Amino acid sequence: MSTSSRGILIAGLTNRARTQMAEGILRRLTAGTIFIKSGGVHHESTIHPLAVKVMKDIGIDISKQSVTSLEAARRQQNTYDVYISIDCSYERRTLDKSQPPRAEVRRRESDPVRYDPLLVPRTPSHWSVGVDATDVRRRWQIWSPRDPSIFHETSTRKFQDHLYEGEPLFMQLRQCPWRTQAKVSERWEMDEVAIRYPVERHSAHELRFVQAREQLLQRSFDLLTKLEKHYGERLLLDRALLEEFIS
Amino acid sequence: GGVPRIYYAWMRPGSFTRRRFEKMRNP
Amino acid sequence: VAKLQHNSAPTTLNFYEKSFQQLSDVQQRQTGLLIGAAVGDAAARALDGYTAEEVAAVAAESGSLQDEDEDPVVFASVTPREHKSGLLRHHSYTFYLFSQLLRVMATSRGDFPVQYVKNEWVATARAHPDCFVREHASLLHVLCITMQLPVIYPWADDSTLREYASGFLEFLTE
Amino acid sequence: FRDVEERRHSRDVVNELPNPWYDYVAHALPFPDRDAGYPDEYGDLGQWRAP
Amino acid sequence: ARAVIKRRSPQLWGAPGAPIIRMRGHHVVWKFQSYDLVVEHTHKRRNSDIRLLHYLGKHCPHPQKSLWSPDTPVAQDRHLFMLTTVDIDAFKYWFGVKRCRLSMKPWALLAKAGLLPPSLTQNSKIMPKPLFDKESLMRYYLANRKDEDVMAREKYLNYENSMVKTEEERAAERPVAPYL
Amino acid sequence: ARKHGLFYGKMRFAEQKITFYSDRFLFRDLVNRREASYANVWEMDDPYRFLQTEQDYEDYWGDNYDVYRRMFPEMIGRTGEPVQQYGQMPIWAGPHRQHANKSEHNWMFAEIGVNVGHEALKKLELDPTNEKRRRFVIRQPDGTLRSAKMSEMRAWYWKEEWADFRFWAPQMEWGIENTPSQEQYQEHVPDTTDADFRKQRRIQSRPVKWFYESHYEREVRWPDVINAA
Amino acid sequence: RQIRPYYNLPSKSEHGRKMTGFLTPYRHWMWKQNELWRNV
Amino acid sequence: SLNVGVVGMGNMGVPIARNLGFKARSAMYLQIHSRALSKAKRVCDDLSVDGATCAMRIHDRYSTMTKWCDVIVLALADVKASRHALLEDNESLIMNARKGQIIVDHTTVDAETSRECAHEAARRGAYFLDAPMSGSPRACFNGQLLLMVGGDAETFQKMLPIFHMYADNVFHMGESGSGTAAKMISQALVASHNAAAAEALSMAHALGIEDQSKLVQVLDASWGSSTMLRRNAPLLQDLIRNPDKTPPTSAVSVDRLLSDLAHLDASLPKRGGEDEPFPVFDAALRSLAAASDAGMGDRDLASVVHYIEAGEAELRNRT
Amino acid sequence: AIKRSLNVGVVGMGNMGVPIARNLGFKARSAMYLQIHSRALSKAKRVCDDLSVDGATCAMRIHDRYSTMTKWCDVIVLALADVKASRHALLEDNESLIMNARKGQIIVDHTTVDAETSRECAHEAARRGAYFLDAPMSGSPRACFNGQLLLMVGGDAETFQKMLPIFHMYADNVFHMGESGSGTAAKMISQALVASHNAAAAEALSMAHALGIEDQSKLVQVLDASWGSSTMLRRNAPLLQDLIRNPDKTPPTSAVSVDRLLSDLAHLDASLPKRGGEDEPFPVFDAALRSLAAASDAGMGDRDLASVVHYIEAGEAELRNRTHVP
Amino acid sequence: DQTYGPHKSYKYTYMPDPRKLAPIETTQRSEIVPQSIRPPTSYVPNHETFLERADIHRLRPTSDFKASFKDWNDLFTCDKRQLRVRGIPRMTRDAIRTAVQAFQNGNPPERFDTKE
Amino acid sequence: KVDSFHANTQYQHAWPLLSHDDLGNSDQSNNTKNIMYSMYMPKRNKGTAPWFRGADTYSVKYCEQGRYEYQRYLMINRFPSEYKKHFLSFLSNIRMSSGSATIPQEALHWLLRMIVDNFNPQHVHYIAAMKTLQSAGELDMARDVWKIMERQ
Ligand SMILES: [Mg+2]
Repeated sequence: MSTSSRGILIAGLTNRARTQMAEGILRRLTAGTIFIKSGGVHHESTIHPLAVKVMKDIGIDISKQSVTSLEAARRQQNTYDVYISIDCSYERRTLDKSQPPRAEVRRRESDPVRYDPLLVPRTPSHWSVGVDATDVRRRWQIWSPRDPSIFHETSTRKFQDHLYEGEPLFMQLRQCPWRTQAKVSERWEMDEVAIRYPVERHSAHELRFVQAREQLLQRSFDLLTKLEKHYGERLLLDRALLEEFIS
Repeated sequence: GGVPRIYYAWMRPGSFTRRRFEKMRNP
Repeated sequence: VAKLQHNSAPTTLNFYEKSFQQLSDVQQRQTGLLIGAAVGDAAARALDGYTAEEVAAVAAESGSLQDEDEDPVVFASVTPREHKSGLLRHHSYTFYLFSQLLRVMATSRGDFPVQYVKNEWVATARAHPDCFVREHASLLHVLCITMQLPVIYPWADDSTLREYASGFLEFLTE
Repeated sequence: FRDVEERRHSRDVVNELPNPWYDYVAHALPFPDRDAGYPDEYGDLGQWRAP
Repeated sequence: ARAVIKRRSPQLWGAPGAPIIRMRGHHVVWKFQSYDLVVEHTHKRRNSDIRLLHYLGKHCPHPQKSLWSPDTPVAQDRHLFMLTTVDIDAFKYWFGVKRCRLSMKPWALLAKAGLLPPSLTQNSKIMPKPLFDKESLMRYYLANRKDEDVMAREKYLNYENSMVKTEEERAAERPVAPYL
Repeated sequence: ARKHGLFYGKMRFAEQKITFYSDRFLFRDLVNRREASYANVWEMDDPYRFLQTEQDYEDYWGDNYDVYRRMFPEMIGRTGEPVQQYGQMPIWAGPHRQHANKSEHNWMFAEIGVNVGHEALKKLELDPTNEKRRRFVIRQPDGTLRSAKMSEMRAWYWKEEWADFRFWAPQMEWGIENTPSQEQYQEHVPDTTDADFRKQRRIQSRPVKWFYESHYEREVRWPDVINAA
Repeated sequence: RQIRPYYNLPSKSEHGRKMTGFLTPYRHWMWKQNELWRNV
Repeated sequence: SLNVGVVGMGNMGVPIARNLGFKARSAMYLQIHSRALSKAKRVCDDLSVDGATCAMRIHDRYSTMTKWCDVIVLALADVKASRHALLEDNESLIMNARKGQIIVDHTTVDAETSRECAHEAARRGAYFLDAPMSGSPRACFNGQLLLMVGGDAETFQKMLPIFHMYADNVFHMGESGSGTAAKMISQALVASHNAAAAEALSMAHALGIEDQSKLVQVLDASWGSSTMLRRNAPLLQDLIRNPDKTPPTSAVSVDRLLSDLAHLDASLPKRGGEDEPFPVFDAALRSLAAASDAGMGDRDLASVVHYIEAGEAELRNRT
Repeated sequence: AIKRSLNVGVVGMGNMGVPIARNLGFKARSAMYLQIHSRALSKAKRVCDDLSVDGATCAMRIHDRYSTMTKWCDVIVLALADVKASRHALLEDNESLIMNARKGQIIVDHTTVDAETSRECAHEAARRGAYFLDAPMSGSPRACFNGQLLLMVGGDAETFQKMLPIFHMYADNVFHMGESGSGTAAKMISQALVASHNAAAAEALSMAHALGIEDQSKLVQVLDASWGSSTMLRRNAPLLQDLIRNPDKTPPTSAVSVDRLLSDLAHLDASLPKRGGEDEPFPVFDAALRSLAAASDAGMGDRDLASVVHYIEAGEAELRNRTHVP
Repeated sequence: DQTYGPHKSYKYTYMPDPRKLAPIETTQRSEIVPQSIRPPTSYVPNHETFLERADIHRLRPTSDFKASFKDWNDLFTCDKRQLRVRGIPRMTRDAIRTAVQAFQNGNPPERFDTKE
Repeated sequence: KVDSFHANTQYQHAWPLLSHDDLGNSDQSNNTKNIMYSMYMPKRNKGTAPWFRGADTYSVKYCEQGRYEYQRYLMINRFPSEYKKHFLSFLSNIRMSSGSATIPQEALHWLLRMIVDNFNPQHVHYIAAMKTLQSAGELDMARDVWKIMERQ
């Protein structure tokens, strides 16, 4: 039967490795009955070859999928029901995107310096995420010097003063505070796996894809169990992946 | 007035611009 | 020559990659004695204390190279044994006194007496007594410390270098 | 809050570098140490008031 | 302390109050608005030719393009730039010796420069405020407290003076055998 | 770059200067500098010997030569200055305020004051071997405090829009007439007993780690082990 | 500015202000907590 | 405050009363009426055994509901029951309305019924809002319903905290009679987009496209995208590639759509002068009617892919 | 075996080819040599003039003949207006790009064509040794300026992997449909859905005006909350409300037209198979075709699709005369 | 064929500044600091209750704009520009934004109504 | 349609290599045929032209000089009542007790600012500085005061 789910959005920053593996897991468990759209912000990439091989070890072929941003779905943002943001932790996040991630803040329970759990609280889980790093959209603008209002020497449509006029095709990022309008909005904290660190073997870089695969198998099982209590239908139609996951 | 400030350097006899003007007004 | 912008290619692979072009031909050799000892000591850290047969067992147990992976001997993924104190899990005890001498050399802005560095060297030996008694007054440990001394003036002769290093060779053997 | 911060700052290897903005004052005298050329002590065109 | 109080700008403890480091603006549009980090009084002196104590610098709140990106490409070089000039020595003189006041926006601007810690109002809204109880604080204090003389020498180096001569320098400062 | 509806000119000289024929010493300086200079410089000469990789070759000669030559007027052995980063002061509030330094843009801060900001002393105030160097800092959007580049340091002064394509300083004469003597530098009579500013700056440079282990003439020795003894 | 919460002591007076500055001991305790967090 | 009275207990009537009992923390009074007093007693017991924070009353007649409650909310089954309860009864809610009362009708009714209800409520002095609900019963239990309120603007602004207790999307269409038309237009667009998606996937199978999983990903990023295209396509793939396979029974049926679409032709003006001033609407209606009488009325809306040509059958032979 | 940049040419400076050329000129930083073709050299000179004045990151080169465009380019990308222009530029001309294709060239056709044209193009390109991709684009020129276009590439998969860094400079959602001709069929199905949803939104706003709903944006929010939302409805509903409430108002001209959509649906009907020597019936699609034909027969086929509405019943008049014939 | 420009030995015929052709990278604040939303507590269960508790000033009629918000998340995701779009005056939208930012920092709107 | 009208009415093609001037000048070895045009421009400009002092260098003496070598010896005389006032003020600033508002190093500071402000420190100032630094246990600072007295 046709499900009551209007769609599933999987948001990311690059749509390269983690969101492509999450689209392949969720499409197998739902047996393709739910429309699942995996997207990102920076689409100028291909699917990582280790993401295809690791998913091939289960029996899922995500090689037919494509890297595609969410810009076609931002206009239809209120039409989808489920929104998933796969994004790295802000304590582990690095902007250079070429180094191994930092260490998180450790707290005491019951040599890294551990903190007190009352002096340093741990961002309580009953709060919801309003704006994530995957909630941006691209904004292309060009200030052309053949416009006589931009060519004039007293004009603020330039990012300098005395060098030239205008600016050729600069890109800025907006914010999309519309993930709270969705019926189910979750955020999945996973480390970046699509970028290889300084010197590291191929089996060690592939092992991070297997660790990111088992986290995506756990989070997709918890998501579809939540969605079965939201709609009221059966969405875990294929449990051949789950019998290897529970056992 | 109607003349610019570079007029005496532009129309100085023997210069490149004055010879170009004399060749333009009389081919 | 230039490739299309694809797969989020980085501009530079390191913070100081293009800063090495902004040195002279002697300053690349001055920093090469310093940074080159830092790279080699960090690369051979995981196989420290291994014998000649145990190093060959590391290269034999991993025979999978995709021609972009480097040697498994360099920056090995093996498990260390004492596995460490705090900062010494990436560099040896000989490098801890090397980096402290470099920190004094950078702040002294030139040549400096031995007494500027005597208090920082004995603090690590007080903190790491097991690594101190293994390496003190040995030829390998003393030579690695005073290796960075001709960076202060590389055009010096042997009479100037051995006289300046003689104060450092006394305290390392005392 | 001071002791935990000073312990993690002493254990940090990145923030042990010196900072010239934080470590010292470069100059505290009211006059600069070398001549920048100024003053001129003479008049020029269009200036009637001298001295 | 007036009969009819100036309703739009109230202050504390009369005029001229404590010196304060402020970021004053101009009476222009936002597109050409810049800020002056200045040292002034609590009440602004409008009856003087000296309307400020010291001028610490200028901050431009509009982001500029990085005109120096092909010089040496470092990490995050092609981002925009916020240009500010800061008088370091005058700030440290008016902060330590004269003990000025600070508004929150110059505090945030100087915390961006590495001169000060981040301000009290720069809240991480994901981390709540701490909760204190004296028993855990006493247990942590008795778990690891410093020595008395070590703490005294740390305070002496941080607050009193930091250039104390060693014995090897006292042996060099003393005169020699023609006078000794 | 030429605009449409106006005519341009050409500068006869880059600077309003005094001639070198007016004095014998300026004439000798010009002849000695032309001795130490090329007549024509090409891609293979000693001022272009720092281009050791072909990627640096294509970066210098391609699409940024107008920027790379406008960095420094005289041809030096490089194009700029190496970038080094600074340490962050400890924030006693801990991880409550560790987010506040990371921002959107780069925050560039420059120094001013009585000692700092003179156009006549520009190459001395940007000298990295000057202990009173004009302090620049740049906070990256990821919170990193780094120093400024050479063009970033020269952007805060007046514009210097000329270039020297001849003089190469390793070609200077040093054996016949240019002989700097140590006795000429000894005529200033720099003494440590008559002035103690150099020793005080050396004391300010060295670490103060010894002050806490003073009671722990007494000289500092290695720690004696009782387990091995 | 000193905060006047709704659960302070009300001054039932038609000749002045309707709320005093007399707190609750919970307000005293949380003000002490905020005082310590500013004291750091 | 104001007293609240909910009338009608059915498959969709009871979670509105449950959410009114949950969210009103002893601020708004709750009264319960239904078609039978035993059902009202049953739902009041069900509200009482699971935790009730406010007092609730049970009534068998509309007279005490009018004299006690200022806000009345009706969620009934059919249009005839709503016409009986609001107007045709002797103890009617609108014919015996109090001045200042607010009567909201959540039943999917005609436009003339809503016009007569709003006119007689304005004559009595009360305020009548028509807000037909769209959503699932479990979506009503979780608190997500779509409401299109028609009536007065200040009455809509007074009813926003009450509507936000059991519905997240509550929009104001404007004058009364326009709230009941929005559901007709929405389900007409649902039927038209379902027929368009079925014929698009039939043409996709005709053109020989074997990969439909990448085709819907293309079509969702195009200008011919719709939510019904995302909804029906994995079922329509199996219904086209296996034509002997019977369609599965779903919650929303062909008769459930046709019961609302049978209000629209009665709510529309005279069409017999041109005989078809709505081509694709009746083109979808004929396919739904051919799917209804063939035995597939209780099954899913994707069953019209086998009766695409039969909608041509009332076009070639009737002309 | 000379280490050099890729020679990339754009054939046709029209409604969509000019933002494709501008995106290739801006976003390719010294990685390609850009070539620009047009029938008139002044148009290519104007495009290169605007690209050089606004500031491009690559060098550009104008062309007037297809032979120089064939002998210079490693990659050729065609963005034309009509199927006749693309069939002339690819197959029918003497200097045409596919008939004179060199060994290893890649020719991508962004112009929406029929199935047999792309079939013969890919067949003759494979016979010449070159590669042909058909990738019909979906989007507005403003969406092409923002880099968000829908591409359905048919052809080789390795050629698709090679052409993805060029496709990502002007298009966002780039899908690989499979063999040659699949992207053309995807474009045909997408434009059939465009026509059907346009007619459905047309009759929806006609019902909204007939039943007394004044505002249209709240109806759009209600339909976005319900199952009755579509892209064409949200695109057309202000223009549909302005045309229905002002029944004498003339519609504005847009980038898409009635005649372009009718030509694409004619390509779809020519590519659709017949069963038993007769057409397969499709009621809502034929009704949208009748409305589009009635809108185009009134001479307003250059304008937007909202111009359908004033001829909706007129399309039924075209049925009734076809009823009146014996 | 011919290259654009009469020179044909230059890559750029108009010869702009090479800093004009340098790219501009960008990073949103949402990549730096996230934005979280606190759930409604028992003191403020709704958003109209939140606007009623923030109604303190006479010239800040906060409780008069209950219909200008959809729910709690719509109240806590709107910035000052979206409050300007919805038709709220300057002092009222400043009061609403400061009350929301104080509730996000841990300070609920518990202040005395200074109207009477 | 808005882009087709806005053509390039603003820029022009750049100067080629070995090009001439618009006035006819050129960069050759013989500059007798070329002329200057600074005398045709207006004499004073409100503001700064983009070519105004774009390449202007200063002397080598400015960057080869040492510190504090430009200061000439100026005899700043004043009234003897001002002498008494400044001497009493410096003696009071030197003799400040070391509490939590004054470190003992200020006893060395106010002597040094006495010499920077061109005052001659009397013997009572040296006595007060040495006694104040000896009472706080700063013996090296007292010897620094003695060395300051010897260097004067
Ligand atoms: Mg995708």
